[PDB]
Amino acid sequence: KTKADQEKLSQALARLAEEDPTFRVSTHPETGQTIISGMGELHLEIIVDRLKREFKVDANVGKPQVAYRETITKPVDVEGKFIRQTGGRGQYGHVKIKVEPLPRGSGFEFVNAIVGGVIPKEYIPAVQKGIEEAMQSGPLIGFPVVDIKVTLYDGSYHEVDSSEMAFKIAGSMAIKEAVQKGDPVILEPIMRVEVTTPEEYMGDVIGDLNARRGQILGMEPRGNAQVIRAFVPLAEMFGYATDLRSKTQGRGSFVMFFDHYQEVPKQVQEKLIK
Amino acid sequence: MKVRASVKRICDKCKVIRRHGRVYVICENPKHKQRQG
Amino acid sequence: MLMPRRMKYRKQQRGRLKGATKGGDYVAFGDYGLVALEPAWITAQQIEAARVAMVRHFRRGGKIFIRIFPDKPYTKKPLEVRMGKGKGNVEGYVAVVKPGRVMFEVAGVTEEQAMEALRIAGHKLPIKTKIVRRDAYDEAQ
Amino acid sequence: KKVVAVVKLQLPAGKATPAPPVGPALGQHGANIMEFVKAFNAATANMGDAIVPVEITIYADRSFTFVTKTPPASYLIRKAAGLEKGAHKPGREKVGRITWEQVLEIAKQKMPDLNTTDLEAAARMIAGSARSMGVEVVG
Amino acid sequence: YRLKAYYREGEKPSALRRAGKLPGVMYNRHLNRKVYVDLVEFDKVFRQASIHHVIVLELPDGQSLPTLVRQVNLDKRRRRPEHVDFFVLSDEPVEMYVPLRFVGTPAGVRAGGVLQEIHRDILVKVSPRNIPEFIEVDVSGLEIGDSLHASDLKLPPGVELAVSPEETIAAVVPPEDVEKLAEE
RNA sequence: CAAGUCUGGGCUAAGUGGUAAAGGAUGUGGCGCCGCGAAGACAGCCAGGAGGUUGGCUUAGAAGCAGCCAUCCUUUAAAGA
Repeated sequence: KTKADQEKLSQALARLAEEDPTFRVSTHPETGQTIISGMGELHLEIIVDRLKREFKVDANVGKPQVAYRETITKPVDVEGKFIRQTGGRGQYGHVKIKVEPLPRGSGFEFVNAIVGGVIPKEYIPAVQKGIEEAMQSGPLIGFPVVDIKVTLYDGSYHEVDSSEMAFKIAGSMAIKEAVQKGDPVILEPIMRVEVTTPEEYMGDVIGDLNARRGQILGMEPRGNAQVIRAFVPLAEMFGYATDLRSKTQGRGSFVMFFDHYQEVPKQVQEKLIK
Repeated sequence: MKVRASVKRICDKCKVIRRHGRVYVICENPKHKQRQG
Repeated sequence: MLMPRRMKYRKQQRGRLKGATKGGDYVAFGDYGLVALEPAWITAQQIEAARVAMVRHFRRGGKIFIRIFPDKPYTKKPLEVRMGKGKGNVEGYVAVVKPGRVMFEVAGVTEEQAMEALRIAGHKLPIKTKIVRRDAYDEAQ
Repeated sequence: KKVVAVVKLQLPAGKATPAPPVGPALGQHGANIMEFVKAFNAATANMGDAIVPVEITIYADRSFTFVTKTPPASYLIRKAAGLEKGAHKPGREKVGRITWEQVLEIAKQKMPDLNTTDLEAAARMIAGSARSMGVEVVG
Repeated sequence: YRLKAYYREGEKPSALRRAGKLPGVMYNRHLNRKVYVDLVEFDKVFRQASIHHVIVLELPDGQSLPTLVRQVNLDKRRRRPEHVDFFVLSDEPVEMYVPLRFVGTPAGVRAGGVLQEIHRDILVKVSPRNIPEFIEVDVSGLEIGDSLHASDLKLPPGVELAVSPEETIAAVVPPEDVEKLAEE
């Protein structure tokens, strides 16, 4: 709740972590919210009483967010101009790049496609820190626009006006717009999960998993039981615990790993526009 | 598919009954259990 | 939608529907047809709403021929406004359909499909219809 | 002390590991899960591949037995035409083919399994499987 | 084919329809008598027979003339052949409509499209002696695109087309595909 | 409430009659065309109801039975890829 309680909580685990080392407290290393690591519904649940009573802390209980990612489909090329020529320290910066989408899990690649040197040597570093930079808040939700290759293939300058900074913006402009123009796509996180379950329950277990935006990948037995592997969206993967132990009365267990990112069903594109 | 104005055969197992001047249509699946009105 | 491209008159008089058809009462194109039993004014929308579901039902089907063509300006005064003051403005269009008229007909499809798409089409239409085959439609020049 | 069986598995050639469905059914068999990868692949060390159907029957003292049939008719026809896959859409797309003798050679390979005791009848059961996978008969 | 027909006095040509029989009239450059035939047997024959094959009509006067339905008028509101026109054929060559037989699967037949029977009945001529039939039209080498027309067809040992030629006999056109949008 | 609880034949079973629409229905009578029929038909019993072969392609897996196509063969008294 209000930043007041945000503190009572800090002590809450600073003593509750020692009084029960069967859990872990994690602050999402990117976005405030803190997770409560448990080992079963009840577990975390009864802490919500003590932590809320014997600590009087009173806060909210939703579910985590998902580390989405921005990119595009079609490759584009736009101008990067900046120039402000009025009467003295001119500010003259301009460049043109080549933007091209890359395999989900490609990364960050730029291209010093400048011939002789129409764009002076001193500024390139600056036109990258500009481009590099921009790629931070996506064009859609504001997320790490990634998996792209960038190609500086042109742009000019002015002998006196240009500025290390002037370029950082021009480049930060070509980037800030090639994405907008090459049709953005909201990538999201896919997980690898492996449910150990007696092929007794399995039947529905697989079901359940299918009705979970997920697609099956196999099932090579284990112990007396059977494993099922597949991918899934972290969003429709939450509190899977109390769902796996449902289809299995207890005899079920799973794991989960990240793997790649990948495009959302469009119907979920305009979903996220908030 | 209980009350309604257009009661029809939702699968061959369904049967057009008419007990008491009211047209009913029954099957093995309680879903198909209709009746006109 | 569909409609005239040009027109000598932006507005035109009602008139009244009588029997007959004047023409277009037979096949000439497809294999199977749909025809009107009751006279009325079908709006472009009605047509389209059907034509659509017509093709929708038979993904990958033949060719449908719209044998009807609206051209009659649909009037209607503004709302909450009294009588007088001239006529009304156009809202849409309609094609005056009378009994015995072939509304559409399809060509190149299984009987199963054709006898079914039309069954649906008829639901979009505000009037009852018949679904014809092609026997004695031979020579209708 | 588990009970008895007319197990009708469907195990391929070579891959002989106790892993299921050779475990749950053959754990009540007492099955020498390794006296197959040897008794089998000795007679199929010839082929190499293609599934080999098998009916492993257990009894009282915890002994087993198992009778194997021939490789799917669809198999020998896949190689006698440079194929791997059928033709996806039988009929229209011919991807290869078998002569009137190449047909009459395979029907030898599976003649003591079908039912007919000929080849003019056998061959036909081959020749029918030709359009089952889109592979005409050279005639 | 046959068909029982009778002479009409010419009284209440609508009394006959009600009556149950369908008012007619046959003729030719020489004689024309007003007639009428029963429906059932005219359905059951014209249902097939049509205007391609003759129909020999037998009247209570022994005559049994051979004729073609040169015209069939309707009842528009409910289609119900309300009056025929039997052309009494002769020996003299006269024009009629012979059926077309599209004998050969074109390319649209695995590709797609649909053959469009833009004119399955053509107007030729020939002495009633030679009563042709299906005039075979050649197809195969055709795929959803242009077409063929004119008089590219096997004209029998005496049949001698009376159309143009030039009239687009038939053509294949593109099928509908659900998922297709162009607006945008 | 004045004059047939008139006569012959037919329909209607809701009080319809005694006021409404699309659209639903083995309502109920009536005309029709067109099939199987005692070397055994309809309902009917006990029977068998199979082998190539888990058809091919696709899929996580498709084995008659998602879905593409394809529909030959077989031993028969007969059994559909």
